[PDB]
Amino acid sequence: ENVLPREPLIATAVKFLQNSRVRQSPLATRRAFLKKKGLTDEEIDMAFQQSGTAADE
Amino acid sequence: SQEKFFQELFDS
Repeated sequence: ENVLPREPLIATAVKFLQNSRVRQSPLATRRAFLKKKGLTDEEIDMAFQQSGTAADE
Repeated sequence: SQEKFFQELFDS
C-alpha cells in the first residue's frame, strides 16, 4: 500500500510544501501527491495543519 | 522540471 502513516513523511512533506513552489501549487496536486507518497488522509491534513495552509483543505 | 520537483524533493 505504501501509505503507512509515518511522522518522517510529515517532516518530509512540510519541507516539501514550504520549500518554495508547493505552497503556490494547487491542492489538486498536493492532495493526490501526499496521499500517493504514503500519507493517509489523516496525515495529509497533519502535514498541512503543521505547515499552516488553511485554504482548500 | 516541476515533475522532478515532486519526486526529488520528497525522496529525501
